[PDB]
Amino acid sequence: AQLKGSKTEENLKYAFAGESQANRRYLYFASKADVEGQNDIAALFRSTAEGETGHAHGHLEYLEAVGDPATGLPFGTSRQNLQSAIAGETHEYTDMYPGMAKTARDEGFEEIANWFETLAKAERSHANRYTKALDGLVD
Amino acid sequence: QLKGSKTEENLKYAFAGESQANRRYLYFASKADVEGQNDIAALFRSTAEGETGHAHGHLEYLEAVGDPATGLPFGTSRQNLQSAIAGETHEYTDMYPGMAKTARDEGFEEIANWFETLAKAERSHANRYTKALDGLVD
Ligand SMILES: [Mn+2]
Ligand SMILES: [Mn+2]
Ligand SMILES: [Mn+2]
Ligand SMILES: [Mn+2]
Repeated sequence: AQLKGSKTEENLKYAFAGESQANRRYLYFASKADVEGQNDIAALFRSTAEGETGHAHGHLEYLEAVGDPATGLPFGTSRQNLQSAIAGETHEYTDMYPGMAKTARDEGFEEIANWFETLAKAERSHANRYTKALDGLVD
Repeated sequence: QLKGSKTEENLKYAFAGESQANRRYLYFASKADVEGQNDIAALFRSTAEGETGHAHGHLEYLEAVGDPATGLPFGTSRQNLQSAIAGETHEYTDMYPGMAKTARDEGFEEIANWFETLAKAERSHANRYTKALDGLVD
């Protein structure tokens, strides 16, 4: 009866990840079609992407029962949502992207290493800006 | 070279995380919207545009090794439609039906019906992309 700990919980998280990536992929594909002059194709990728947004947000709604897939924290309210966003961003900029940059440099992918470092700096900016917003929140 | 490297796996993982971050932030924006937290909502939306740029940059690197969802070549509209159809096909023949069955076996009847609704949607998407590919003049 409890979603927490079930296979269904893991399935919702996986499906949420897949839906999220589908929207991003289809918008990338729309941009390619845009440049090529395939305007009907581009419009279809965009329309389909809107479906994937609906699917992802439906998955997230069920996952309110168990926590944010990125952090395990409760979500729903702006206060909660900001806290979760800050935790997630903090992980990305302190641990994830610097680690990925190091691995890339070690493997000989200097440009991709620099890309990962650019992104570490960007997530730090996002984390700081969300923390400012959380301090300014009136609820 | 990127294929088989740790860096390939990291780009895939980071692409998945950026994708989710955008979806989560827009979900959070809609919550803020209803609460009247309009400045908050705007910030979630602006941040979400950042995460689009991040994800799309990851994908550009992955053009060298294949679509993270399917393993297939992507780039041209023809390739992109082919990869989309393959992914959608996986979703409606395997992924969502399998998830529905598990949900039903665990007693989550509403979540099972949600997964079935989605299987049906992804089948519709597949069929519509196939129709577009049949019409593609390139
Ligand atoms: Mn979908
Ligand atoms: Mn960010
Ligand atoms: Mn990002
Ligand atoms: Mn679909």
